[PDB]
Amino acid sequence: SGMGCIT
Amino acid sequence: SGMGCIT
Amino acid sequence: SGMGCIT
Amino acid sequence: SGMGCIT
Amino acid sequence: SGMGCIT
Amino acid sequence: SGMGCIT
Amino acid sequence: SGMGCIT
Amino acid sequence: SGMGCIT
Amino acid sequence: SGMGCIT
Amino acid sequence: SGMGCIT
Repeated sequence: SGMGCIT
Repeated sequence: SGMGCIT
Repeated sequence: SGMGCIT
Repeated sequence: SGMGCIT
Repeated sequence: SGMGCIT
Repeated sequence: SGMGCIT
Repeated sequence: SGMGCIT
Repeated sequence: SGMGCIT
Repeated sequence: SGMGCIT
Repeated sequence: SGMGCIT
Protein backbone atom coordinates (compact mmCIF):
# COMPACT_ATOMS: atom_id res chain seq x y z
CA SER A 1 0.00 0.00 0.00
CA GLY A 2 2.69 2.43 -1.25
CA MET A 3 2.76 5.64 -3.37
CA GLY A 4 5.70 7.53 -4.85
CA CYS A 5 5.93 10.95 -6.57
CA ILE A 6 9.11 12.22 -8.25
CA THR A 7 7.93 15.81 -9.06
CA SER B 1 -2.09 -1.45 -4.00
CA GLY B 2 0.61 0.98 -5.25
CA MET B 3 0.67 4.19 -7.37
CA GLY B 4 3.61 6.08 -8.86
CA CYS B 5 3.84 9.50 -10.57
CA ILE B 6 7.02 10.78 -12.26
CA THR B 7 5.85 14.36 -13.06
CA SER C 1 -4.17 -2.90 -8.00
CA GLY C 2 -1.48 -0.46 -9.25
CA MET C 3 -1.41 2.74 -11.37
CA GLY C 4 1.52 4.63 -12.86
CA CYS C 5 1.76 8.05 -14.57
CA ILE C 6 4.94 9.33 -16.26
CA THR C 7 3.76 12.91 -17.06
CA SER D 1 -6.26 -4.35 -12.00
CA GLY D 2 -3.57 -1.91 -13.25
CA MET D 3 -3.50 1.30 -15.37
CA GLY D 4 -0.57 3.18 -16.86
CA CYS D 5 -0.33 6.60 -18.57
CA ILE D 6 2.85 7.88 -20.26
CA THR D 7 1.67 11.46 -21.06
CA SER E 1 2.09 1.45 4.00
CA GLY E 2 4.78 3.88 2.75
CA MET E 3 4.85 7.09 0.64
CA GLY E 4 7.78 8.98 -0.85
CA CYS E 5 8.02 12.40 -2.56
CA ILE E 6 11.20 13.67 -4.25
CA THR E 7 10.02 17.26 -5.05
CA SER F 1 3.77 -4.34 -14.45
CA GLY F 2 6.46 -1.90 -15.69
CA MET F 3 6.53 1.31 -17.81
CA GLY F 4 9.47 3.19 -19.30
CA CYS F 5 9.70 6.61 -21.01
CA ILE F 6 12.88 7.89 -22.70
CA THR F 7 11.70 11.47 -23.50
CA SER G 1 1.68 -5.78 -18.45
CA GLY G 2 4.38 -3.35 -19.70
CA MET G 3 4.44 -0.14 -21.81
CA GLY G 4 7.38 1.74 -23.30
CA CYS G 5 7.61 5.16 -25.02
CA ILE G 6 10.79 6.44 -26.70
CA THR G 7 9.62 10.02 -27.50
CA SER H 1 5.86 -2.89 -10.45
CA GLY H 2 8.55 -0.45 -11.69
CA MET H 3 8.62 2.75 -13.81
CA GLY H 4 11.55 4.64 -15.30
CA CYS H 5 11.79 8.06 -17.01
CA ILE H 6 14.97 9.34 -18.70
CA THR H 7 13.79 12.92 -19.50
CA SER I 1 7.94 -1.44 -6.44
CA GLY I 2 10.64 0.99 -7.69
CA MET I 3 10.70 4.20 -9.81
CA GLY I 4 13.64 6.09 -11.30
CA CYS I 5 13.88 9.51 -13.01
CA ILE I 6 17.06 10.79 -14.70
CA THR I 7 15.88 14.37 -15.50
CA SER J 1 10.03 0.01 -2.44
CA GLY J 2 12.73 2.44 -3.69
CA MET J 3 12.79 5.65 -5.81
CA GLY J 4 15.73 7.54 -7.30
CA CYS J 5 15.96 10.96 -9.01
CA ILE J 6 19.14 12.23 -10.70
CA THR J 7 17.96 15.82 -11.50
